[PDB]
Amino acid sequence: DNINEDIQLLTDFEVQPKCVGQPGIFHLNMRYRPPVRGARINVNMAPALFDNC
Amino acid sequence: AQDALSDGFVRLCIDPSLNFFGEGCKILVEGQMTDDGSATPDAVTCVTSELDIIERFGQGSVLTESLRKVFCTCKSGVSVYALPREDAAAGVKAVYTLTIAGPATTDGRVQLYMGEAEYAVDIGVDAGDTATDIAAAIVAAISPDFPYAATAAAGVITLTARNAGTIGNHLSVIYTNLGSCTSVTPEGVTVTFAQTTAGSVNPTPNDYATVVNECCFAVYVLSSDDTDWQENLRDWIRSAWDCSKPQCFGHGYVFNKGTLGQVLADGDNSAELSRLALPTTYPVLPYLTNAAYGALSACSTCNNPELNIQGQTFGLLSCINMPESCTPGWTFGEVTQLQANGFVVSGPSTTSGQGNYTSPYIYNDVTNYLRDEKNRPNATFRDASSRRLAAATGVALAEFLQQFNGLAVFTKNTNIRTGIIGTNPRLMLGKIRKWAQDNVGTLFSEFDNINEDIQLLTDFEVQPKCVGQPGIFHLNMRYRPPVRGARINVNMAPALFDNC
Repeated sequence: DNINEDIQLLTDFEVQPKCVGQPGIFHLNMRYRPPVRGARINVNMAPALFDNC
Repeated sequence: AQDALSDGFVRLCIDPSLNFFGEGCKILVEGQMTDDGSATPDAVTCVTSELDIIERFGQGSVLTESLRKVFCTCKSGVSVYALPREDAAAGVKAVYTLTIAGPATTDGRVQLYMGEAEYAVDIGVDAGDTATDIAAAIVAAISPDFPYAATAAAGVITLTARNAGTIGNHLSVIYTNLGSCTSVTPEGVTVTFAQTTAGSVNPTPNDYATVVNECCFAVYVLSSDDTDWQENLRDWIRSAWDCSKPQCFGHGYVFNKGTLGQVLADGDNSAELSRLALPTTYPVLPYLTNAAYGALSACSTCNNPELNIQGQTFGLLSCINMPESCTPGWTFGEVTQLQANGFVVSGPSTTSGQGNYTSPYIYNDVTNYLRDEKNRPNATFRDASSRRLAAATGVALAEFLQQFNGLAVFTKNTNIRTGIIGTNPRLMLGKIRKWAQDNVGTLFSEFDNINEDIQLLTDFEVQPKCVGQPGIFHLNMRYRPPVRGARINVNMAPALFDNC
């Protein structure tokens, strides 16, 4: 949808309070869309027999 | 030595003084601990992480569970302090009897919401299982962290509170499987919940002055329903907010579970406590919700003191999960009566009959403060934001004024020469006004008149002639703090006509 807003990387400094976050710790949030299984295909056949309608 | 350092022309020092960690979120969780724990009672101890909770404060104790909720709530907090308490000498453990009758004739699932959603059990009952087998299965499925030791006896499950006192009197087992369309409860099996004995004598420590002498705590969480113990904590935090000695502020978080009359009677004019009004039919163990609320408030203090722990976004106790119901705990009449009398009301995030779990969120983030020392109904400390933010403002102004400590003070006409560590009341007031104007939109609102709102007087123009002492100043600051934001009365007026 938006790879820029789906994957975010923050340091531990911008997640934890002031002077509490530790250096070298990162927080990666990834909002991805995996393939789905595919459960049912509801097919609705509608035979058309008329030519002038 | 090492080349370029051996001749002593370059002398090198490392100075690792910048990179020291700040404390963090100073929340003191107080509650009873079981004798299985290794912690020393009546002593404030740092709790580093959720790992040592069971070892230190007992397995399934009240303090263990409240600390588990405090750790689930805040981000990665390690500055959680605990204050373990011993059970009263003559304390009586509450005993509930979950009696099961059968036998089951059809298969099914037996789901039970005991305590919180973390403790729920979900067993599979087959056809022909006697009540004994079902009780044994439920006991074997009861989580060990559940603050109730479960023993099966001929189909009756005796749940004995791990901690003596009245704190065990708030267990609500809900057979959240009846009438379910998805999970079909077995035919036969009948779950009944009775409480054969009540909790009794509670701890009344009253030793905060000694245990927490000057070790300040932004948030005190009390995991007891005893109003005497809550009153002792209230008196302590009130002393912490006292002009007499140097204030190092705090704010207490207690709950009051009962009927509307009982909850309102348990309240007083305590600006120091944020009383959490819980209905009699409250499913979650109350100290868990109280601990989540206090932990959220603390975890805000660390970041944004002006934030109000309120609403589905900022006051959402996502760790707590209670089953959804159409009966809304407090009716809106009771909600208005509680919010009127300075009580924090909490409600389900979603209402439904589908029987999911919902996280309670805080309706109003207020203290139990309604009226002044003249009883003069006042609004200074109505909000928990107000206490948190008055503390933050006092500390920020004090840390700013500390820069005038040590400086020699000249008269307000002297133009201090350069290189002289000195100042005069005029420069002091100018710097204070600049500080206050720097905190507009961060700590105050704007200033009606910053010149007439912030005044600095020497002790000579306050005291009588030749009575004032040199070097003593009186600073009056009339600021406007951010307000909480309680209600938005929206009045929709649809207009359908074009020629009117």
